[PDB]
Amino acid sequence: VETFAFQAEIAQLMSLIINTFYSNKEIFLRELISNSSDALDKIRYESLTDPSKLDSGKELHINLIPNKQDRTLTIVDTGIGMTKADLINNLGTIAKSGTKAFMEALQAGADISMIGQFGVGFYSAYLVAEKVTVITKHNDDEQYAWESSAGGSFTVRTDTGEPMGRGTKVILHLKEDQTEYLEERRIKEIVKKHSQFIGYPITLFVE
Ligand SMILES: CN(Cc1ccc(Cl)cc1)C(=O)c1cc2c(Cc3ccccc3)n[nH]c2cc1O
Repeated sequence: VETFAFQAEIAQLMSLIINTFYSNKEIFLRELISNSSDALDKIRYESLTDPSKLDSGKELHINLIPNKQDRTLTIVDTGIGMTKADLINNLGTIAKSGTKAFMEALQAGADISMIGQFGVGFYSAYLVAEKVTVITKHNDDEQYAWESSAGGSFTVRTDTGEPMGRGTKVILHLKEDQTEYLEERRIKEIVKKHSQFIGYPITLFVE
């Protein structure tokens, strides 16, 4: 298990998201689904020049899995996945410019709902989750588990859980007062409102 500090600006954006009063929390789902969609476009595109890239799974989809007992909402995709270099350094470097532009936009009167336009949409997960666990598998690498409860740090470890072939799985450990995102009618209403035109099947699992 390796522990890493977030870049100062990312830690700052996460504290802003956790501490600001903002009732329109549902926007987190559209952001996560959008990231899943981008990952699926990436593997779909790469497979046109190299079909062997689909040997770790042909089906390109998104699964929404609520679990009332564990108090979790899982977003699973069969996209390109991420390498250790994406998790640790690469994505953090890009997030720096996006974070800065977003905070600047917020000071100038922009809304938290515009987070996605700055490429930092993922951090809206902290409107509803006390902890986020990300399981990922890229064709060129091993299966990894990324994790953060904010507080300025994240961990990366090799995942010795059930293999997932290829893709990314986002496990949202919800805050006690955010259990409405475990309700079928609530998730359906959110998907229909903000994610109706995603070019991949979205299956909302029932309990
Ligand atoms: C290749 N991609 C697409 C991708 C990558 C980076 C970004 Cl910033 C956006 C999209 C994925 O595997 C991927 C990532 C994410 C994230 C962001 C993230 C969380 C923790 C650690 C790292 C990144 N949320 N939901 C996702 C779903 C995905 O399929």
